[PDB]
This record gives sequence, C-alpha cells and structure tokens, in this order.
Amino acid sequence: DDVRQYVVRKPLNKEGKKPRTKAPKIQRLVTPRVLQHKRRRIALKKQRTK
RNA sequence: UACCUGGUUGAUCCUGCCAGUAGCAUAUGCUUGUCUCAAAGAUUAAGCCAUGCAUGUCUAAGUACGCACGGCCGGUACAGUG
Repeated sequence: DDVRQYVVRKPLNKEGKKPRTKAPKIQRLVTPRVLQHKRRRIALKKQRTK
C-alpha cells in the first residue's frame, strides 16, 4: 500500500483566501533519491578496495 | 660642551657641607590667536555601585502541518519566503 494516499491532509479555511489543504512531508520514506544515496556509498567501497 | 659659582676669617690657604645651575615626571598658579600628533581614576579605596549596553549564530545541503504571506493545481507526501 502506498502511504502517499493515506496522508491526513489539514483542511485549512480562512476569510478572503482561497481554500487550502495542507499535508505534512513524510519523513523516513524510500524514494529514488534515497536509493541512489546507498548506491553511492557502495560504489565508494569498491573504489578504495580497487 | 669631559664646565662650575655664593657662604666660616681682621685678612689667607684648606677640609666640608649648605644654597645656587640644567633636564625629567606628577600636582598646581597666572596666561592663551592658528595648525598636526597625542596621554588621560595607576599612586589612595583589588573601596561601593542606580541605570542602559558589552555574545550570539542558517546555507542548495539536520528537523516546517504557524494560511504569517502574494500566489501555483487542484487526488499531486513535501511549490516558495519564513
């Protein structure tokens, strides 16, 4: 199940302003940037072993 | 600039100190137009202190769900400034 769907968005409301629905930034989530950071560390292990 | 002068005697030559003489540091008195640099609560009390200030800090890169903002797009997890 993708946790991106189940984030409880905050239903803001105020006068003279367009409707707003804020959601928090999920922390400790596996993303293509996170995976590339583990690949970089493994590559440096190869470099200083060669 | 490697310098002396007055004072003991009726007069003399000495010993010897007193006073004079020049700088330099603190205080003080009188006087003071221009211009440059410039010390300044050490001395006595390392005594006592009203009040204000003298130490804070964010980049692309630790953590943003403050609508606090003008503004995107609207199922976009997080647009940005903060």
